[PDB]
Amino acid sequence: MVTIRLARHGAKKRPFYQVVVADSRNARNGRFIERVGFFNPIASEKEEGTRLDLDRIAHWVGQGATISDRVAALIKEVNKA
Amino acid sequence: TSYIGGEGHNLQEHSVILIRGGRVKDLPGVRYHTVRGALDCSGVKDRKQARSKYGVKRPKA
Amino acid sequence: ANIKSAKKRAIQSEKARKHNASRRSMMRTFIKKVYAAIEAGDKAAAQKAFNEMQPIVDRQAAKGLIHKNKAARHKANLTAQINKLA
Amino acid sequence: ARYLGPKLKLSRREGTDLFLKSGVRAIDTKCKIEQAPGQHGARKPRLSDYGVQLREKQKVRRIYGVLERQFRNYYKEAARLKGNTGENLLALLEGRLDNVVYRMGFGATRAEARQLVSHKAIMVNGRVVNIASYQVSPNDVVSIREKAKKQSRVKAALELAEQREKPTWLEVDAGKMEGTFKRKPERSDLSADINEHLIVELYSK
Amino acid sequence: KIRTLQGRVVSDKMEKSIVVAIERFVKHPIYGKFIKRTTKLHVHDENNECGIGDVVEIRECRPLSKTKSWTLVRVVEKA
RNA sequence: AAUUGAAGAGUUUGAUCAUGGCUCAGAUUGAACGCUGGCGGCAGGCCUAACACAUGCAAGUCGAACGGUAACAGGAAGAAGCUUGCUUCUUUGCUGACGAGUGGCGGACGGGUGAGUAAUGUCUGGGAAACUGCCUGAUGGAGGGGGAUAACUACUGGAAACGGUAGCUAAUACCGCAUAACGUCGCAAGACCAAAGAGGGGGACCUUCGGGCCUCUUGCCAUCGGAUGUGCCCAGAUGGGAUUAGCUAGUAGGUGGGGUAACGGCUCACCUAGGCGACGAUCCCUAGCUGGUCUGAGAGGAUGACCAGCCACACUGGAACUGAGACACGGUCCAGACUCCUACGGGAGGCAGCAGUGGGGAAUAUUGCACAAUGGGCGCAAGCCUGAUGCAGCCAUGCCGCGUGUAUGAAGAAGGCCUUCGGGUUGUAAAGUACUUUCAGCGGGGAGGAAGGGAGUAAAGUUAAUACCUUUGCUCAUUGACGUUACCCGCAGAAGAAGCACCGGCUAACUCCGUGCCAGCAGCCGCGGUAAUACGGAGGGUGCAAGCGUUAAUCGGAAUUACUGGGCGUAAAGCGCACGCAGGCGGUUUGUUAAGUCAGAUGUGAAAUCCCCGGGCUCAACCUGGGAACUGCAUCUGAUACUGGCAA
Ligand SMILES: [Mg+2]
Ligand SMILES: [Mg+2]
Ligand SMILES: [Mg+2]
Ligand SMILES: [Mg+2]
Ligand SMILES: [Mg+2]
Ligand SMILES: [Mg+2]
Ligand SMILES: [Mg+2]
Ligand SMILES: [Mg+2]
Ligand SMILES: [Mg+2]
Ligand SMILES: [Mg+2]
Ligand SMILES: [Mg+2]
Ligand SMILES: [Mg+2]
Ligand SMILES: [Mg+2]
Ligand SMILES: [Mg+2]
Ligand SMILES: [Mg+2]
Ligand SMILES: [Mg+2]
Ligand SMILES: [Mg+2]
Ligand SMILES: [Mg+2]
Ligand SMILES: [Mg+2]
Ligand SMILES: [Mg+2]
Ligand SMILES: [Mg+2]
Ligand SMILES: [Mg+2]
Ligand SMILES: [Mg+2]
Ligand SMILES: [Mg+2]
Repeated sequence: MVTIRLARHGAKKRPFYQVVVADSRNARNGRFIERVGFFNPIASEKEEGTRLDLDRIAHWVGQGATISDRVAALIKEVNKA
Repeated sequence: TSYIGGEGHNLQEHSVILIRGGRVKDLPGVRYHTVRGALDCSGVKDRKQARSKYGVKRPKA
Repeated sequence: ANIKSAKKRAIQSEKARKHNASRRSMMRTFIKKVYAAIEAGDKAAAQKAFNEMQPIVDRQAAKGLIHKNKAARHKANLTAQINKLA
Repeated sequence: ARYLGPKLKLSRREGTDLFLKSGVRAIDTKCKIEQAPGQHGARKPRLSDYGVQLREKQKVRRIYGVLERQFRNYYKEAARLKGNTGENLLALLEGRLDNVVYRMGFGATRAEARQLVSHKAIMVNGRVVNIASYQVSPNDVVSIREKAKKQSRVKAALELAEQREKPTWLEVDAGKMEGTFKRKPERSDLSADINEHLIVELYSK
Repeated sequence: KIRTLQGRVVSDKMEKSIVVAIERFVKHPIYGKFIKRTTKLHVHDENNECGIGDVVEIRECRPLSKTKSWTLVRVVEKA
């Protein structure tokens, strides 16, 4: 199933996840289909520490993509705002 | 065939030495040196300049 | 094997191979009966054998022993044989 | 990582003062600046073009206390930046936090300013910075921490700085002990004896 | 309009088939000259009417034999 | 805004020009070696033997499919006590659960390696003759039976591995029968094809108290459509050799049959005699390919370690089976070479998974911690597994940052070296004075990575129904391996912290002494024969700096393979001369075409990396947001001067 999840990039101790829509079989940091945003967990304040492309995410959910747990929490928080 | 630099060596036959590139000009065909201070090719006795090129540990101050 | 799941899967694969070999042999036997009916020349016998066959291959395609494309291939080929036979 | 040798030898080699001492007294009574250091000092040196370029690079590096790898990174950055490479290099060198502290006068010399920076006695925009090579941007307020405002080093440094030229692109106080870094200094504003196209050509070699 | 090519028949010995040499005009990557390069495509030919040396117009289709994925559309001229 | 970038030197000669090689100056690396070695961050770490492997772990999960109870909890009775029931003890799968077993899904992913593979692979572009589990939308249906077989029991073969016989039992295991369609076949008539239940709660009515009965969640089965994945075809590009020129017999095509999910010589019979090759076929030698990396002004050249996409392989050689998907890393079968067990009959195994051992080698690390996070498998869920992954360990392997103190300080101190012996230099350097304490050491405090999940309630829907359940908020108590984390404050004291190469020219930096064409140096020119700035030591100096050199390798310089960008009278170089096919090029005007060409647009040209503008780690390395770029290719619409075609 095509899943929308977090591919961890960044460096040591400083994660930086990219919200990617990818086949659930590929590796975490491996082949994806589209990059729909990002999330910085240690995001300093004043900087946009989380950005999701809700129109594309909704497009994928309509196409049947499943949403990971952390991505679901991020969508909830961003649409709450 | 490998050149041996330094002031006097202690290499008898069957010695296990480590060699490196860099020919010697006046010698016919000698295309390698032996790294002093490597496996058996011990360092030159009583050097003070360029000790790292001849495998001599730093004399005490 | 040396993993419990591998051992269980090996047992299941052997059992399923035996079952599927039985069913596949039956299906091939019926198709061969039809083909012998054509190549012997008779027409009514050929059509009767085809009618006996068709439920078997369609049921096996439905159950997954083959593919519905394969069942359609056999069906179309044999039907064309019957209709050209006269 | 720091030239912890005698300082006036560098000035004697380059033939000119690099302000490596405080300036309480003229350096002539402290070293034979006219004579290059060592046994063969009175020797008259015929320098090549490579000699000219090498000595120029050394002079500016020694002034700011920069080593070769870091200075090469500065040159690469200056070349990368738009505009004149030589003036960009000089401006990047001036932006160093230790040099900014020196110019603002909290250090009698750049080594003194460097130790002040490295001992967490300096703040930038309020945050403590102990990086001797921190790049000070426009409008920053380089300050002195309260627990280090009482050091006689800073006082003596301020009264030694007051008798020199005041860097225009700066605004310094002796009471609050702050300094606004108004603009980036220009090649025109800096000392005109530094001939940086020699460095440019050297690194283009 | 559908993608297509136009070439010159070099052999019709094959039954229900022809071989078409298609020349392309490629600028050389290094020297910048415009060099002639010719590709030979085994072209399917129902009916079999084209002769050796005629300009025929061809279209890609599904595989038909081992080396025949192209087929005729029309004959531009007779030679 | 997405760039702004291009150095030469030595050496042929008595000397000079030129030609021409050779060598050096730079950048870099998966580096090794010598000397030396303080801290931290980020990254990298078997390039050789795809050599052999001791050892532990790397793939399980589901009791909400099923029979069941091996163990634990142990509730009732019964054990049967004075503890009047906190005595072992007997029964009950009774319950929570759960070893072993059936069954479903996973094991085809993640992880490793580059042996093979020179084009059956890869990159780019374009297609048609296609399957696609889990995911998703719609349409429907979910009736009724049947025979089993594990588990278990009994017997029993074998040293073991492994079985065997008889008997019993369940299912969402398996097979019919009913029911079909927009599904398959067929032109049509028509013929044919499936299914599986489980779980939670509940009125009232039934109640054999199983349970029915009612709603809810979820699963099952046709069929169509989406998305993802995969299979297949075409074109261009994708190394060297012509001292490898002919190769090919299912070979090329056609027809017909068979086969695949799908087109296809994929396979077979027959019939044609073709197919490919000088635009390099066949053969031979190396080789994984790409994004990219290194160098370069650029064009190019070299290389593809790390990271990511694709492929291939899993002890060697083969096969197929189950499966939506494999001809399958930790599955099966066979053969073979090793290694091990054996009762001698027979068996077992496969680190190129992590760590590790041996060996090879110049050289490459821990038999570590944790599932907290991200992701994956299973599961309704909690949760279980995860050597993926997050961290930590070792290593100066690389990049980046910081420290080893700051100033004042001439008695220009002593000592050392040189001396023209008058002095000069080491040298403000030290000593002395005052000051600071970064980092390391000690002590104290302390972010963030943590989202979710568990319990209960309020709402909300659902539905007779406040019941469950599904959302949504709400309070509660929690979840961190790293970790005595980053970081902040205090302590005491310069306190714990500089070396390497070079000094004749190239090339920055020079003199004494020892040696005497010896010892030796060396990258080239060369040096060394009694006054050595070239050897060795010393002083002084230069460059770089926790690094410094040597070696290996690539590009540069090298315009020294010259496309950008070279030459051929004598330096190397016009075939001895002609004819001439293919090939290259083509006078002049009008018309037409739009291939080349140009312009514009659209689609792609993965992400990262390079570059530009910003942001965040105290700065930088590093990580990021956005852009630009990816010089390309395919269409479409225009221009059509020049080239090309076509007709005059
Ligand atoms: Mg076995
Ligand atoms: Mg450094
Ligand atoms: Mg290897
Ligand atoms: Mg496997
Ligand atoms: Mg079933
Ligand atoms: Mg190979
Ligand atoms: Mg060039
Ligand atoms: Mg092996
Ligand atoms: Mg199958
Ligand atoms: Mg695998
Ligand atoms: Mg293994
Ligand atoms: Mg290993
Ligand atoms: Mg060894
Ligand atoms: Mg926390
Ligand atoms: Mg010199
Ligand atoms: Mg002498
Ligand atoms: Mg070149
Ligand atoms: Mg020439
Ligand atoms: Mg001659
Ligand atoms: Mg000649
Ligand atoms: Mg001639
Ligand atoms: Mg013309
Ligand atoms: Mg890109
Ligand atoms: Mg014309």
